Amino acid sequence: MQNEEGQNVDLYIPRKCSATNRVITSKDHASVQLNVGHLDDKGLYIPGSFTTFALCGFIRAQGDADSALDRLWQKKKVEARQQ
Amino acid sequence: VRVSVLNDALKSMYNAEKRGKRQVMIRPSSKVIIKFLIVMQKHGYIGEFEYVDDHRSGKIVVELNGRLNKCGVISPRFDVGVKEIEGWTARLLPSRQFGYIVLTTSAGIMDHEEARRKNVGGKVLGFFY
Amino acid sequence: GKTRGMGAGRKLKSHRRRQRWADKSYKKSHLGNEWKKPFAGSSHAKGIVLEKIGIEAKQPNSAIRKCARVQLIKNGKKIAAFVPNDGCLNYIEENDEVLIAGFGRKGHAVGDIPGVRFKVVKVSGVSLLALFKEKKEKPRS
Amino acid sequence: KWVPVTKLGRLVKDNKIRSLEQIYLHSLPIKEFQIIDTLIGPSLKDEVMKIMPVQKQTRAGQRTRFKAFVVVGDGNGHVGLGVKCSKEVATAIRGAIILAKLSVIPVRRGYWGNKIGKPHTVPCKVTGKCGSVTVRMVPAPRGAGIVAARVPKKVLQFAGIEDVFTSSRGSTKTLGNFVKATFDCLMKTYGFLTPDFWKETRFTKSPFQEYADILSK
Amino acid sequence: TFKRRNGGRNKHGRGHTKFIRCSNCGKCCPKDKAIKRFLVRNIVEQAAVRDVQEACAFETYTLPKLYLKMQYCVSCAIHSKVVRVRSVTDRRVREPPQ
Amino acid sequence: GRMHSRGKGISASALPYKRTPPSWLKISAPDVEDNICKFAKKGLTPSQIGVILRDSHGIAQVKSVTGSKILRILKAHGLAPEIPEDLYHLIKKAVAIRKHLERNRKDKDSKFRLILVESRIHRLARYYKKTKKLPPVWKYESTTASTLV
RNA sequence: CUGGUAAUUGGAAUGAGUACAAUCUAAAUCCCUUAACGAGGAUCCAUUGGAGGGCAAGUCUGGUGCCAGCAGCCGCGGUAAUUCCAGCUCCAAUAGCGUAAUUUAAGUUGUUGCAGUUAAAAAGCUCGUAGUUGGACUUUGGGAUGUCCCGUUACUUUGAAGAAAUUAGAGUGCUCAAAGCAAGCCUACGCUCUGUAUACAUUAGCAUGGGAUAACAUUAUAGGAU
RNA sequence: GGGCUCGAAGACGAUCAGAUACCGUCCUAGUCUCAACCAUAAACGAUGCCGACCAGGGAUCGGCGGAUGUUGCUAGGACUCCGCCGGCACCUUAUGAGAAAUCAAAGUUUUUGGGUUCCGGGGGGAGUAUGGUCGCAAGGCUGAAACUUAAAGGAAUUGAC
RNA sequence: UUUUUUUUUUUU
Ligand SMILES: [K+]
Ligand SMILES: [K+]
Ligand SMILES: [K+]
Ligand SMILES: [K+]
Ligand SMILES: [K+]
Ligand SMILES: [K+]
Ligand SMILES: [K+]
Ligand SMILES: [K+]
Ligand SMILES: [K+]
Ligand SMILES: [K+]
Ligand SMILES: [K+]
Ligand SMILES: [K+]
Ligand SMILES: [K+]
Ligand SMILES: [K+]
Ligand SMILES: [K+]
Ligand SMILES: [K+]
Ligand SMILES: [K+]
Ligand SMILES: [Mg+2]
Ligand SMILES: [Mg+2]
Ligand SMILES: [Mg+2]
Ligand SMILES: [Mg+2]
Ligand SMILES: [Mg+2]
Ligand SMILES: [Mg+2]
Ligand SMILES: [Mg+2]
Ligand SMILES: [Mg+2]
Ligand SMILES: [Mg+2]
Ligand SMILES: [Mg+2]
Ligand SMILES: [Mg+2]
Ligand SMILES: [Mg+2]
Ligand SMILES: [Mg+2]
Ligand SMILES: [Mg+2]
Ligand SMILES: [Mg+2]
Ligand SMILES: [Mg+2]
Ligand SMILES: [Mg+2]
Ligand SMILES: [Mg+2]
Ligand SMILES: [Mg+2]
Ligand SMILES: [Zn+2]
Repeated sequence: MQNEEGQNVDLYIPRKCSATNRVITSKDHASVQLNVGHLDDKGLYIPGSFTTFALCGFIRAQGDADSALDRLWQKKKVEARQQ
Repeated sequence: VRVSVLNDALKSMYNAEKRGKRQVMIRPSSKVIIKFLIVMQKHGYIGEFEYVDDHRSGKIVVELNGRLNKCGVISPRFDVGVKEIEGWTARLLPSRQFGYIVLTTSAGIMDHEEARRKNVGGKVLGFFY
Repeated sequence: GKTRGMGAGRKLKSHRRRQRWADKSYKKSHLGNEWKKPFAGSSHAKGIVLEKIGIEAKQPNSAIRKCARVQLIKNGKKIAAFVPNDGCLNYIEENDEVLIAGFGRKGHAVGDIPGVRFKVVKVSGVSLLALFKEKKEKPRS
Repeated sequence: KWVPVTKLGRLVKDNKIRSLEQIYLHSLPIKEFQIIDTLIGPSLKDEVMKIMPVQKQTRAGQRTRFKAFVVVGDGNGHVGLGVKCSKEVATAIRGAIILAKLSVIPVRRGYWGNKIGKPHTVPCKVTGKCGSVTVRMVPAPRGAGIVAARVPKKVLQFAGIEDVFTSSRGSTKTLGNFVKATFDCLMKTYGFLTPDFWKETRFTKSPFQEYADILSK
Repeated sequence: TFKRRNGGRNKHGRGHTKFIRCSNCGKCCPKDKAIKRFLVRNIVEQAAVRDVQEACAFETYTLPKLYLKMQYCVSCAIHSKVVRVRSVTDRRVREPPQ
Repeated sequence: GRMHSRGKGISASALPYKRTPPSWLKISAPDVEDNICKFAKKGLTPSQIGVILRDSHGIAQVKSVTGSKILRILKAHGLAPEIPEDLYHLIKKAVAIRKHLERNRKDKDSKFRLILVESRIHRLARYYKKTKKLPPVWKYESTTASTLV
């Protein structure tokens, strides 16, 4: 949200679920954030480089977090040349 | 029996979006349904949808962005003049900054903002946001 | 569920009209029974004192509530009227002329007094409040 | 003085975390009220809303305890609610103040129409429900004021909302449920996905990951 | 308040079930509701088995068995202790006792 | 669901997406019409004709080869019955039920079923009167229903 | 220096009243104006309801003792009464305030917008005429540039017309205000053509553009179109 | 017409302070059937019907498709496995609802609108009075008011019993 | 499975 002038007005921008697109609220203590490390040509972890995924409590309580994260990681690894 | 195919389509999309599904199925298809979906897609509330031919009313598969809070039908289709749009939006939409009411006017099926722009009235079909 | 047909306005209107009678307030003001009641739809009524009566207070209280039996002049109906304030029954006599008002709950008993819906406002053209405060004096005749 | 027992408390005491928005972003639980006192303590105000006695029947009579309802807020988008039951009124009030501090949440404020100046009302239509009590907030134009009962009005004032329309259904004379429904309605402000939030989220390191080395000792 | 999902009986997709007579008091009770027990015991009690066997008039003989189906009303079943009052969670268990 | 019961069965035919005749079929449209007319002359209803064609002559759908429905072909040749086949069968069922009830006064189930069947007959007859498949004077009467068939 | 209190002191101010006079007025009266009078306990003396909670205000003092009484409701009173009868003090409004059909609150009549398992509630079951409701399908696109190419109704847009008064609303110092439709410059033997706008108005009727969504009627024994 | 059994009413025997009862004994009407009435039940899932969507799982009834190996049997039937449709239900779960108890429909409801019927509006008076209508009768259906009253009532918690 | 009836009004 912005003013007519163009100033940012919101207190903060909440994160969104990587799978459901839902807004992750401040009291959502079932939500998690995961970093998947990247590997070089020799299968060694490159420090500081990873793909970040966030899951809201709703999807994790449903048990669908595993498959959603698997699909998201597969797509992101295909895009990022991590194989 | 089936009375409003548009209601069934919108309710299926709403339930699927709440469940988090990436795709939903609409059966039977209709040109009113297609126009509603095109209005929704114009504003980024849905992805690509595909019509399936079966030598019958048809079928539609809709991609869901995850941006749809709620889409609904209004029944019966009340008469809405150009001056009643403000009241209808106040009744139905969460805010004046976003959200759309779909009307069927003699100029075609369109959202309420376009109806205000063209100064055309008609009948209310539904809403989405 | 409700009827929603665009051509079903008549049914909705008729259903509301029929269901309004289940409302007690609506039925009271639309049955035309207020004219058969002692006041006949008036805020006040004059009457003649027939007899002083003591009414026992309801549980858990214990008292003798002083009331008067009054016959309304305009229709001859007999009612019980409470006489408020300490010792104000001494200002009432048989065959006296009294102005009667409602007890404040629109035809229902108030407090621990059973079956009394009226109170005395004036006696012999002088308000009971003035008599209680000695502002005025009850006419001798 | 204060000896933090949590990673968040250690970071807040070490000045690594300086704004409540940093904690709100990652949805981290807050289990020490000293965190809130350090972050937004100076601007916070408290108010006891109700002292409610409750009784438990026992073999030798009724054991009475008192329920304290406390509301805290900075009047600038932060508000918290606290409920505590104790034998003594003072102990209950202290516990309620602590709990209200621990439960402070961010409140999103938007514009009714034209977006000039600071936000003045709720961004959208929101509804809260506790027990049978349902509280609905509707955006209102500038100058409309807070159209609400005294309990919701106080809760909204502590949240910094300038004008809003409200409606309530159910047993609003149940003060606890009324205030809890108002609080739930206010919390739901930041959960509604609007078109202005359609932008892709760009994640940032969590405080436990950003300051992992410091917390490693 | 409703305390049993089945309403204390075993009727589903059915209008009426004919009743039985309680084997103890003779009270009428729907068959699907009556507490039914099947008792299979030796005619000769274990105490008298040896004495009866010693007096057998044949080289070999297997003692018969007594078969009885008992159908109780709820009151008699509780009073006779065929069934007992259980806790709210324990009365949802349907398996027979081990 | 069912009109006069609580059944919710969904068993039905599944017409293929292909509307053209199969390649192996070689019969011609006029030939198919000739066989249909012959069967109708022999006293077969359109449903029976279609069943026979499908089961014996390899004609899955008459419309695929002829381009028109069986009843349309029969009408074009002046062979359609005076009353439609489904209404005829409903009336036949009603007549049978009434004949059975004549000797069974205690059979209240048969009375219930007769009420249902006659309601169906009347609704169908009203529809056929609306579409001018029956004369406006047509009326179903239980007393002389047996004459109609 | 800054504030609050005092039937302590001190002089100032003034209208309620009174009254020449003028003014007002058809004639009177009132108002406005104004000679002479008119305030210290400024006796030129403010009342109506309350003080447990809802709901602002006393665990003060005396009397009564489930009596008398209060109390819209919950409750007070049985010998230590914040609740009655009184004194003092305090609170609310204030030249006003108390008491005895109708609106809101009432989403407790629910079209927007209520309920029907156990709170009040779905007919024992099915059929069924009025009523209400009723699946899909018939011309889309580009090129260009509002324009060119390939039966009856509902509904909506626009226009006319649709008494004033009342409502909303523009202007205007009746000393202000409720009002009213006045009025303003300058003292010119006058002027501002002074102003006395504008909006709103269910349904139904009249005229007009649109042809999405709907309703009724029609279709093939060709007796069809040309 | 039947009338075995049981058994309103009734009669006795007990128990009891009494016992017009509970317990025992004998029994009329009834209980059964036919013809004609009656139309009410906690007639209950205390939960209208049609249609759409909506989690998982194992059982089971009917039909059907496929696979496979046996049968003291006559391609079939019985059994085994995998599926589809329809049905009576059950178990787990909340991302749902609810005042909760609970409910996979009592969900998709202040983010309120698929179609349609019935029906409630604090507690009593009262399912009463009156009128009408049906019934041989018993009674059924339709169905008020005067007046009275601050609670009655639902779910759940602790204690006491 | 013999028999077991009753506890003035208000208030704590
Ligand atoms: K008493
Ligand atoms: K008392
Ligand atoms: K039950
Ligand atoms: K049982
Ligand atoms: K049916
Ligand atoms: K079938
Ligand atoms: K008060
Ligand atoms: K004394
Ligand atoms: K005293
Ligand atoms: K008081
Ligand atoms: K007999
Ligand atoms: K007997
Ligand atoms: K006894
Ligand atoms: K009967
Ligand atoms: K039941
Ligand atoms: K099954
Ligand atoms: K008392
Ligand atoms: Mg119980
Ligand atoms: Mg039954
Ligand atoms: Mg039907
Ligand atoms: Mg079906
Ligand atoms: Mg107070
Ligand atoms: Mg005293
Ligand atoms: Mg006093
Ligand atoms: Mg209600
Ligand atoms: Mg009950
Ligand atoms: Mg009930
Ligand atoms: Mg019922
Ligand atoms: Mg009927
Ligand atoms: Mg349609
Ligand atoms: Mg006998
Ligand atoms: Mg009989
Ligand atoms: Mg009944
Ligand atoms: Mg099977
Ligand atoms: Mg009532
Ligand atoms: Mg006794
Ligand atoms: Zn028994």
